[PDB]
Amino acid sequence: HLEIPTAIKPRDGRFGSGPSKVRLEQLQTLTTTAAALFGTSHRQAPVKNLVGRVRSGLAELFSLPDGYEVILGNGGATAFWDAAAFGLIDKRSLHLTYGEFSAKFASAVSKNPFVGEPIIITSDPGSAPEPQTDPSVDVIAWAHNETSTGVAVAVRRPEGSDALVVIDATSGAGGLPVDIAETDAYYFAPQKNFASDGGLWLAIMSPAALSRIEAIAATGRWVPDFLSLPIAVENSLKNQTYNTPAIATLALLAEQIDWLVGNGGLDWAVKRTADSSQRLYSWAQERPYTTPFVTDPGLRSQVVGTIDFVDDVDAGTVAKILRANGIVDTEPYRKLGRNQLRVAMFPAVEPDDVSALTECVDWVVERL
Amino acid sequence: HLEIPTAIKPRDGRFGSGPSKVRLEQLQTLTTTAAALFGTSHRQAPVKNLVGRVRSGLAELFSLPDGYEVILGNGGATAFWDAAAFGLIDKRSLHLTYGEFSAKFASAVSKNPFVGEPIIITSDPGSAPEPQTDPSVDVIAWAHNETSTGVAVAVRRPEGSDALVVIDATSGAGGLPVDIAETDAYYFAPQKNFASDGGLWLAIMSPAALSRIEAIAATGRWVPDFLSLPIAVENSLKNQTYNTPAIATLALLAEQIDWLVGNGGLDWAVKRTADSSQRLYSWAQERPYTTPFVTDPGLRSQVVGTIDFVDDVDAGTVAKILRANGIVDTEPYRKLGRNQLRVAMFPAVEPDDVSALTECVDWVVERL
Ligand SMILES: Cc1ncc(COP(=O)(O)O)c(C=O)c1O
Ligand SMILES: Cc1ncc(COP(=O)(O)O)c(C=O)c1O
Repeated sequence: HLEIPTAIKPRDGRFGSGPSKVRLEQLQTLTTTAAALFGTSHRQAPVKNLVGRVRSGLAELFSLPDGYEVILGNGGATAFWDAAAFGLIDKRSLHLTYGEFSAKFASAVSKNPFVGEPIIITSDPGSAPEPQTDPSVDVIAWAHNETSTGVAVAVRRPEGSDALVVIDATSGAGGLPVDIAETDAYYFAPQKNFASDGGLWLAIMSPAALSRIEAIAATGRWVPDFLSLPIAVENSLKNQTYNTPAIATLALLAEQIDWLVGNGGLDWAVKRTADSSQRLYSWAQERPYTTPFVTDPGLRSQVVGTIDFVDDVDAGTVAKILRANGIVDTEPYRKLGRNQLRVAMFPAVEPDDVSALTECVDWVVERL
Repeated sequence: HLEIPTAIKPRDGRFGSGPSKVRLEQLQTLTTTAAALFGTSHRQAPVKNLVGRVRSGLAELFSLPDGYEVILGNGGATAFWDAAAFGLIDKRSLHLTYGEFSAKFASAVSKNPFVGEPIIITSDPGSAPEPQTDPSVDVIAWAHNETSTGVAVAVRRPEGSDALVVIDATSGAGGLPVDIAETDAYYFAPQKNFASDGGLWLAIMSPAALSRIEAIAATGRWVPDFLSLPIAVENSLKNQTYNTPAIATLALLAEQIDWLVGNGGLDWAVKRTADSSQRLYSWAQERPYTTPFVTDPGLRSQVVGTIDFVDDVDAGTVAKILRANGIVDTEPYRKLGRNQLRVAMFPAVEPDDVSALTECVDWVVERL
């Protein structure tokens, strides 16, 4: 057992990529300012107003253009994938795949017997293909941030895609820049940049997406009610979800949105994650035992940093020692199979704590 | 405005039937003994051990027979209906319907194109048909407690059913008696007797149900991954869910389970809800402007009490005045259309508060 000196440790040891650091004062709202909301009806004003705070707050944070709406429903982003397969894809989609999450949505669409066989454009993990389109598709899909690899991809409507742009922003939303007008469905869950819990999905949708949802419904295509985007939309527009949402999840999410907006909005959040990730990547470049997994700097995520270790330094051992010292969730994505650490740098994470983390890793490695 | 005197008011004004009263000392564990779990990985030991506590606690509380397992996944009970339609029903089901929730499961199954047309046995709201079977079905389904009507139904395996017994216990589980051996899937969500949040479903499953899930999967039947019972089972057995669960929901749930077990278990909870409900129904009988909606006393739920009001006393006005005085969520189920109050009496609700509620109703009614 190596005991890392307290003086060099981060103030908060949570570097997980979802769930992720929930701020002390943010968690504290659950027993204070939100306490009276708990255990009260999602069909009555107090909880509906909370949903309204979330919707209005996200609309401000993301500078929603006219006609865009915040849609929400239980289940988390994984549920949204199945909902989108039923409800947003008409005939066929094109997917970019370059890691666990981008691949899994494509796979979900491939198996779903209500839509066509998707075009899948792949790259190796640590890279990404360019956003692109095809004449045969009506949805083009990729991930803003591939949480498994630490790759961030530009969110721009490809030339000649006059198709809905459907973006998995689960780990990107709230920490990376975005022009929402380039998107038609920009979806996420609360447990990354929003510093809340899983079990709810949120989707910012364009008028084109909303009209598409309505059109697909009018074909008679079956969808299980729980995965129904039509039903989610009708409820969301009246500050509700189809079935009962978690009040804690909404409360923590509202507090984080308010904090982000109060600190200067998405531009502040992006500067923050830039500060943090600059510290991580500069350190990884400086040390001879580390290197960023992502070789193209233009793809290096500000919010999830994947740092490979050379052969003779065992990152698994480093992660274990960190964990035993209260510095947690630096293990790489469980399926990736590399000698690597993965470090989250969502806005709740203090840039100084990322600096501290790197000093802790140096201290450990010197003593292996 | 009528200002109800403080001296006659309940200590806690939450009488909603889901979400429902969350005890303060329970909520306070989020900021103390559970605080370090927030924002940490559901694929690492601390949160897995929390899931383990929920599963083992439920196994104790419900006296699970050998081979029964606690299965869980995101989405709430409404998600479970769709998962069950895909994953538990082989060819055909029989449903009893007698209110919103029992009817909604039947409707979900009717529309699902992967199974046959269900047999539906109906009664008027306020009543229920008898648990029963049919030679052409392989699942028999009803609700332990129909939250929309205040009707509780026996949970017994019908004679000749030698079919899976699939019971919607969303508002019954934890507050009504049950012999789990009479069931094959006894499912619920945390926001009623368990005094936690929505967005998670739990299902106690028999060996027969688990083998059925496996057999259906082995046919190659497609299911969206989010609604996959095979996947939920695989994860549940290793203290996980398919996708990211809410730590607050699990933490509040675990605390409530521990509280129930520590007080004497299900037997204690049932004595408590009997005490509360006796106060409500006896009051309703005593007053000339009230009567229990459910005329058969054997169907009168111990946990959700529906009290009709005579024409000349406007229960809507009563509910509004109660609400304005902090006594909330006594409105009847939004779709039922009756001059009625609906009062929840789950174990977190103190019996003396139900008595206080009745005194508050009398005080208001005398001044209308
Ligand atoms: C990019 C991405 N997409 C989808 C998911 C699935 O999220 P959830 O667990 O909320 O379903 C995740 C994992 O959290 C993710 O990082
Ligand atoms: C008996 C019953 N079944 C199903 C549901 C659906 O529950 P959820 O909102 O968790 O999907 C409810 C409503 O909460 C209910 O009372």
